[PDB]
Amino acid sequence: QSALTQPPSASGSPGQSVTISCTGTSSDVGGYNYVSWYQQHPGKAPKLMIYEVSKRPSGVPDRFSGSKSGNTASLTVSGLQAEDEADYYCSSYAGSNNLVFGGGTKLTVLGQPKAAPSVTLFPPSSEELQANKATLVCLISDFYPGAVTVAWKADSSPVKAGVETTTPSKQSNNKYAASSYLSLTPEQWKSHRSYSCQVTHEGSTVEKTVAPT
Amino acid sequence: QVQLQESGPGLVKPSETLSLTCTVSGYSISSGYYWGWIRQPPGKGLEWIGSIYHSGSTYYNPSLKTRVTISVDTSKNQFSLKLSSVTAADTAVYYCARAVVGIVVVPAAGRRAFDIWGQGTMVTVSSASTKGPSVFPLAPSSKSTSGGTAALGCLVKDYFPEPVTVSWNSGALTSGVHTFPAVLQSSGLYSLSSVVTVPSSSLGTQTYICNVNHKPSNTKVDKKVEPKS
Amino acid sequence: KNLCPFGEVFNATRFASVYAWNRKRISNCVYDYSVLYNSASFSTFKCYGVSPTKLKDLCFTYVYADSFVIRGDEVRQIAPGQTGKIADYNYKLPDDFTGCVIAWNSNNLDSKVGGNYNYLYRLFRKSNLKPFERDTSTEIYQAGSTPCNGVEGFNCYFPLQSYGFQPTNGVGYQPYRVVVLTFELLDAPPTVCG
Ligand SMILES: *[C@@H]1O[C@H](CO)[C@@H](O)[C@H](O)[C@H]1NC(C)=O
Repeated sequence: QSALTQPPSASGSPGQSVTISCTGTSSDVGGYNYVSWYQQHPGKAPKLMIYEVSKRPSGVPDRFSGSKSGNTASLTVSGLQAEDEADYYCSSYAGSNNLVFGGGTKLTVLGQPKAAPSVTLFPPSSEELQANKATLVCLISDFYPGAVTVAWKADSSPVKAGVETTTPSKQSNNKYAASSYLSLTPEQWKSHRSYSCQVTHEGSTVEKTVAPT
Repeated sequence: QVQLQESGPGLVKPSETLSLTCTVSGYSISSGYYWGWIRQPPGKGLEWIGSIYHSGSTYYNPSLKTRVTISVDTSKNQFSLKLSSVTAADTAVYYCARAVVGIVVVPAAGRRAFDIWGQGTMVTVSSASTKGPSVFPLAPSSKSTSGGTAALGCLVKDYFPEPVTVSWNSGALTSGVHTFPAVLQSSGLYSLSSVVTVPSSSLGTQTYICNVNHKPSNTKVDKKVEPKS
Repeated sequence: KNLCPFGEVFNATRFASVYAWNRKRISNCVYDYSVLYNSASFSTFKCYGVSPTKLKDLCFTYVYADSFVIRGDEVRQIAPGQTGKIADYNYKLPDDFTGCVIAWNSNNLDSKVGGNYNYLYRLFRKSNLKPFERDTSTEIYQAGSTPCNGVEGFNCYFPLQSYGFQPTNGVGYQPYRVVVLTFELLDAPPTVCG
């Protein structure tokens, strides 16, 4: 789709060498030696890793290298570290089209000590209840792989209404985390014996329970 | 010590003109370099918008030349972005950045590589109006204890549009903090939570305030989270 | 005739880069040159084919005002029979030069905090310049056998580079504004007089 082909994802292992390709045309990557590579970590600005095909800005580790061959440019990351897991974009001048960007490549480091999710379930605060609202907050942290299922219960009965769950994202420890919210009235919260947040990960389940009492 | 900072409204009604300004400090735009704008829609890639230098010359993205204007105010040391006839497709994080090359007359100048970036401001294109956040304490409870570590946090509820940033104790509490991605509720408003795992023995003696910031409105909320009594 | 407009050359707000030096012939006017060669606010005043005190009893057809900005180290090269990257690739004076070279320090005008990248010079040229020639081309210089095809790359350099004029630069590295007066006579009657 984007002006420059970039593989959607690349998977390297810790300490090994991973290479990301960027394929353009003769009017861009083949035409000129102005190919740039950026690193982007979740939530922060892009960072310049390689400019002018092979040059490296100061401070960028010499683990990162770039080269070009025909209509294809590539960035190579040797000695894969934990904080190399990020998004990577190639760039090039395309004459008439000026600066064009590749779609981007996701890089994940394969080391995977598996981790079960740590689940904390917060009852509605007394402040929110006095505002005549009630929200149950289920926070799911420190789990690898980043796939998890959330289910709510009133007493022992299932609840699927008023539930909003965020897609799992990774923390500052390279492990994943996610959140789920159950919106209630003040009356529903006090009507019931208890409410539960049931979190399923790798076939096994961790259930936390809060009670108005 | 070159630094770049974006400013402008976080909300723009559709078909109207987006306006952003980038203030530059530590280096006069008149001294050299090309200054550009790059945007990124949520969950998508980077799109270069255009570049400019102190004379006013500009190069634009061809898929945007009919709607983009880039200006420069050298006496006040800033350059601006106007983007007219906006749609939802223009909802993005907008960065201002400085080119690698200081010489202005190099080939492909302003369309090569970008060296210093701003933190980036987000613009949401929507007809709904801004709503400040309601902050509530996720008080540390007996249930939250996991040994010598307890969990507490803040619940930032019912705001629009993105984003809300959260810090703890003015930046004196950083390790063990996770501010979760916001969820979009049926109301069209967003909500998020920020949690921090702290020692259990210190709950009645250490002070914990989450610093919520919602720049779409001009709101800062400092909420003291106290042990549940 | 009234004053020669030498003021608008010496007192211009923007000076040109040496590679693209500016020129302005002066004609049909009179000027007192003591106001310059007794100024002492010019760090450099050197005349080659004429006494500066004889300009008042001398008339000429034309006077050329060439102005540019070079580095303090290179004011030496703005003279007849000089070599170096300025005299070879940017501004060349004839051996049979008749005029005056005037220079002064502009660190307080043309040096900027992170470097002033507007002031450029030519670092690569295949042939040395001829007297009073100006090359403003931006052609990718071939530094090897492999052609460049209009593309910058290995042994293919952009021929212009910048003085990174910073106010903390050493004095030999600081910017100096230059005005080169060239006095000319031919069969056209003399109109610019001292
Ligand atoms: C340059 O400007 C100053 C300020 O008015 C003036 O004193 C000086 O005579 C001017 N120089 C020339 C050559 O006219």
